[PDB]
Formats: sequence, C-alpha cells, structure tokens
Amino acid sequence: DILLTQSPAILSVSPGERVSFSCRASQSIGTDIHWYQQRTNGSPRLLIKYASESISGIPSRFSGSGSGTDFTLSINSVESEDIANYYCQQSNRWPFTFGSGTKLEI
Amino acid sequence: DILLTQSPAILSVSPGERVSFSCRASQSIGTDIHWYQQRTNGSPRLLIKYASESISGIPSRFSGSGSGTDFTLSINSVESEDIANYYCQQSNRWPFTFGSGTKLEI
Amino acid sequence: SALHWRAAGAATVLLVIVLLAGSYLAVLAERGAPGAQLITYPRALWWSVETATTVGYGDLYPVTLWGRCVAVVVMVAGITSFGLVTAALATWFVGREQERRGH
Amino acid sequence: SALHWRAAGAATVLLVIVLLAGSYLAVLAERGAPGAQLITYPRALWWSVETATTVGYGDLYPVTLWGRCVAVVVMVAGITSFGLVTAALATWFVGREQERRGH
Amino acid sequence: QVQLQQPGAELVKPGASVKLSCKASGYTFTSDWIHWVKQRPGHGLEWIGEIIPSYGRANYNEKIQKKATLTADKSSSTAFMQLSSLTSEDSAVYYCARERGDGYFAVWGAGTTVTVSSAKTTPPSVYPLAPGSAAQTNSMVTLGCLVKGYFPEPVTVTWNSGSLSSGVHTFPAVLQSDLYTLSSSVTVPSSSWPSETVTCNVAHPASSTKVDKKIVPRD
Ligand SMILES: CCCCCCCCCCCC(=O)OC[C@H](CO)OC(=O)CCCCCCCC
Ligand SMILES: CCCCCCCCCCCC(=O)OC[C@H](CO)OC(=O)CCCCCCCC
Ligand SMILES: CCCC[N+](CCCC)(CCCC)CCCC
Ligand SMILES: CCCCCCCCCO
Ligand SMILES: CCCCCCCCCO
Repeated sequence: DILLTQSPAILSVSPGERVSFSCRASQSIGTDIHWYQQRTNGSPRLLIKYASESISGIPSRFSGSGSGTDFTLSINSVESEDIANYYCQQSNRWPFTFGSGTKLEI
Repeated sequence: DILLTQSPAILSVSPGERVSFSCRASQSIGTDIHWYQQRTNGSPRLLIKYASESISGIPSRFSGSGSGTDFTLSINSVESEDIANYYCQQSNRWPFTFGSGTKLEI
Repeated sequence: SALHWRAAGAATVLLVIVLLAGSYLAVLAERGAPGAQLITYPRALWWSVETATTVGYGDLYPVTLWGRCVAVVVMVAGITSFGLVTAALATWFVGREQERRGH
Repeated sequence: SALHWRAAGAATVLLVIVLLAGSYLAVLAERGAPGAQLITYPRALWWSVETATTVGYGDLYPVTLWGRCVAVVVMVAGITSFGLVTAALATWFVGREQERRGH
Repeated sequence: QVQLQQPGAELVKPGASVKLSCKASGYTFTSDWIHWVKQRPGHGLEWIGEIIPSYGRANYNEKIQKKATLTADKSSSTAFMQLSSLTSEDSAVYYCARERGDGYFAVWGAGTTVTVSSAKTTPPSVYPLAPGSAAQTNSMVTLGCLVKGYFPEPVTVTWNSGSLSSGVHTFPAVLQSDLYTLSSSVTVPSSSWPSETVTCNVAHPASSTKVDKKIVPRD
C-alpha cells in the first residue's frame, strides 16, 4: 500500500504570502495525486486533480506541481477563506490512499 | 537474495487488543509474502498466503495486508492460544526466504 | 462487397468492442488486488490497445487471474483481427494477379 | 473438413500444449538461479501466454540459459500458430473470391 | 443540485449495527464507483471501501477490521454501507463520494455522524441570548442562542434560515453528564437589530427536530 507523507502538519503564513503544501509518496506514482480542501465541519472538496490540473470553480490562486514521489499544492496569496485542512490522495495503485493532512494557519 | 525484516522481535499486548506484526522486504515483491505461526515445540503453520488470503481452518481473527515492501499480519482481539512465534516468507524471487520472526506476548 | 472486406470491417468493429469491454472488465477485475495499476478506465483503454496490438510496453498489465483472462481475450482478438486484415490484403493481391495473368 | 481448418485446430491444440509444458519447464529451469522470478506455475503459465502472443510486458522473463531456450520454443510456437490461423483465413477468402468470380 | 444525500446522524448501541445510505443525483455512468470514507474527530480521512453499482462488485480496505458491507440499489440510485457490531472506536463521520472511475473523488456527501453509545437521544433546548439593559452597544451588536442538553451530536445552527451568514460562528459543543451543549453567536449592525428580525434555527438530525427562536430585546 502506498504511503503518503504530508510534511509539516501545520503551516503558518502571513496574509498574501505564497504558501506550499508538500505530499510525498513511498514510491513513484506518476501524476496520479489529487488535492482536497476541508474547512472546519465541512466535507472534502477537490481542488486539483492529477497533480496540476485545474478544477472548474476553484480560485486561480490554487495550483499543483510535481510527479514521481514529490508533490506540491500551492496557494498564491493566501487569504482567510483558505484556512482549512489540505489532503492529498493517490490513485496509482490499489488501496487508494490519503495523506495525513496539513492545516493552514494565517 | 531478498532480506525480510521483522521489526520488534517481541510484541506485548493486553488480552483482546488488536495486534499488528510487521514484515519488510529489501525490495518490492508484490503480494508474494506468506505468514506462519509456530507455537512452542510445534512445527510452523500457514496462516495467511499472498499477503492477505485467508486459509481454511484459521480463526477469522487473523488477517494480512500490504504489498510492495511493507506487510502486516494482524490479529483482531488477541487471546492466549495466539502466544507464539510469527514468521513471514517470500516467494517472489529465488532463494525463497524467511524473516527472523516476532514473538507475541500477552 | 466481397467477404474479406466485409470480414475486415466486422473484425475491426468487434475489436473496438473487445477493447471497450476489456477496458471495463480489467478495472473491475484488478480493483481489490493490492499493488494493481490497471485500475482506472482511461489508462485501461490504453492498456487494452497496447495489448491487442502486442506492443505491451510494460507500463501497465494485470496481476489478477481474471485480469489476465481478460488480457488473453484482448490479445487473441487483436492478433486475430489484424491477421484477418492481412489475409484480406492477400486475397486482394491474388485476385488482381490472376486478372493480370488474364486467367 | 478442409486441411487449413484442421491445421488451425491442431495448431491451437499443440499451442495449448506448448504453453503448459513450457510453464512447467520454465519453473524447473529458473529455480536455482538467484534473482529469478519465473518460479511458480500459475504466473509461469501467464508468462508463457504473454510470450506466445509476443506481448511480453516484462513483468516476467527467464534469466537462465534453459529458461531462455524454453522461451524460444514458446515464442516460435505462438508466432507460428497464429500465423497459421492467418493463412487459414487467407485460404478461406481466396476460395470464396474464386466462387464469387464464378471460376 | 446536491449530488450525494446522506442522513445527518445515527445513534447506535455497542454491539448493534446500522445501515447508512447515500442517495445520488446528477449524471450516473456505468463506470461510477461509490466510495465510503471514515473520519474520527480530529483525525484524517480513512478509506473504507468501494462499490460499482452497475455490477455490484465491492472491495474493502484490507488494512482495517472489516466492519462494513457495501450494497447498492440500481433502481433508486442509492448506495448502502452496513456497519455491524460497533464500538466507540466506530464513532465518526462517514462520508460517501463518487468517483467516475478515473481516480479522484469529484463529489462528497455531507456525511453521516455516527455515535456509538448506550445513552438516549435527547433534543436540545434553545434559549435566546440578548444583551442586558446596561450593556452599551457600538456600531454593531452581538446576539446569540444557547443550544443545550442534546445527544448523538451534530446540531446545525443557522441564522435567519441561512440568510444571515456573515458575522456568525458556532462554538464546538462540550460534553457533560451525557449531554452536549454549545452556543452560536451572530453580529449585525446595531441599527438593524430589533427593527429587522434575527432568528436562530436549530436542526437536531438524531431526533428529527428543527426549532426556531427569535432574538428580541430583553423586557
Ligand atoms: C503447469 C502448467 C500451468 C498450470 C498453472 C496453474 C493453473 C492456472 C491458474 C491457477 C490459478 C491460481 O490458483 O492461482 C491464481 C493466483 C492465485 O491467487 O495468480 C494468478 O494471477 C495466475 C493467473 C494465470 C492466468 C493464466 C491465463 C492462461 C490463458
Ligand atoms: C556472438 C554470437 C552470440 C553467441 C552467444 C554465446 C553462445 C550462447 C550461449 C552460451 C551460454 C553461456 O555460456 O552462457 C550461459 C550464461 C552462462 O552462465 O547466460 C544465459 O542466460 C545466456 C542464454 C542465451 C540464450 C540464447 C537463446 C538463443 C535461441
Ligand atoms: C515475430 C513477431 C510478430 C509480432 N506480431 C506481428 C508483428 C507486429 C509488428 C505482432 C502482432 C500484433 C497485432 C505478431 C505477434 C503474434 C503473437
Ligand atoms: C471471459 C470471461 C470474462 C472475464 C472475467 C471477468 C471476471 C469478472 C469478476 O471478477
Ligand atoms: C527443448 C529442450 C527442453 C528445454 C530445456 C529444459 C532443461 C531442463 C533442465 O534443467
């Protein structure tokens, strides 16, 4: 089963800064990584699919990059509404898996 | 030759707890890992084959999971009769090999 | 419309069919097997294509019994379909060579 | 019953044979060679199939001299058997095209 | 419209079992897989298993004890997950999600809050919270409403039937003697209150109750 490591579980940035979330896979998984945002008491919401593909209805602020084992979810110019938990998920091999998540803090 | 590492050589758990045995392979071996139970002065007995396949006549308590290099043998709700040595074995490449084993202690 | 040309077409239609059914069945067969990669439709369709043509790069392949069975049908349908086209071309060449022989 | 159709059948029977014997012989040849993966029957049968069809994904292959020799027979039996079916289909198309030619 | 509909809550006695549902809408292809994900309070997302309705085949996270059994009703586009013989470790929010067979969860349900306990369901008492007579106000005023003594747990508090979203925040509940209690706060310009009505809506899924409470100035 593929292990997904989300580094600092917590990330602190100042309003407007560019912030980057990290997701590392225990083995090479191409570009089969997806990102979700979960606000307090809300359900997960897809933000980026396949490492860097934009999703309709998501602020252009959000983007993703990487391939292989290292992935990054970036938010250019953070703002209050982005305060939440961020998770990555892989679909390269079977047991689809989730990372432990990273909380954004402003 | 494939090296099989069985982490804590000894595992202590309270009656009824769920316990997990670890088996790590020096290289990726798919699902070609098998588990055996050996009680004091008894001969080995197959418990799980191919990482997670049930064997006829084995308490539903036992299950396995993993693939690649990380494998787990789990016993849901430990009990006295489970006190024994647990070994993993690989059949992916040639010199079939055994792990050093993990002793269960209640 | 000659049989060989009709056969070519039919062979091509049935092959596109096998490819689609095969893609669907492979995913259905592989999900559940740890370590499996032939688990999403888009790439499974790609896998089925590279299997039917025998190119088999190795980027994807089934690891379960049922997946492999599905794989066998796809291989056979592809090898056989393309061979059918080859035989249709041979018939076309022979027929014209007889004409050119004024036979 | 025409020769080409009888030949197709026979070719198919002999091929299923080569596949089975090949699977058995590969394991017998590979066990003993460190690092070898073509060492259990179930997957060897899968290996033999993907070899006879020429798909050869690369998930399995022999590394010993005898294994490779076994592999050669399987490749040849597969390529040749499928080619035989192709030739049977060509004969069937030609025969009917002559009829349609009222020849 | 909401693509996946899940019940807000389910109370279950240890040892007993419940069957969660997930009704779906929007486009439905034979290639759709319905997934179920478990989230314990504080923890992250855990994959439980999946099912492809068009065939009924189901796979489970073999990494964990199999508590679930997935089934689906093709005719009413509803997926079911039966959890059996539960313990407090099974208490959590259970989500369902739809995957078009291409690896990612395009859409999630609101999730069903499952609480394993011997206690009994108890709807909450909603009291208003208006300032006292000697409290001076600024360009803004702060009102609220106390939701006290309820079981299982989710309670969804809205203001003015959801039309009043800004200046609002509901506090996490606290558990004491088998009953939860929390308060929700709302803040509107001081000129607009009494004049314009301000009401808090409290829906308690486990007891099928939904109550209102207008916040008027104290006598
Ligand atoms: C000696 C001659 C060869 C005999 C081989 C043994 C019989 C074949 C399969 C037994 C299945 C088994 O117990 O295993 C399923 C497996 C089991 O979990 O892995 C598998 O993935 C094996 C798949 C083999 C596919 C072969 C396709 C051939 C057209
Ligand atoms: C220049 C032309 C090519 C000549 C190559 C040399 C002769 C061939 C084999 C010698 C064996 C040897 O000493 O080695 C066996 C090996 C030895 O341990 O590895 C092997 O695995 C080599 C296998 C080669 C299989 C070839 C099958 C062809 C149908
Ligand atoms: C001698 C190798 C022959 C490989 N073939 C034909 C050439 C393809 C470029 C692959 C057909 C793929 C449809 C036939 C394989 C027959 C098993
Ligand atoms: C030729 C038979 C179809 C291929 C096997 C499908 C198995 C589906 C269930 O797992
Ligand atoms: C064609 C000859 C059979 C293949 C070689 C088998 C070798 C068996 C002993 O190791």
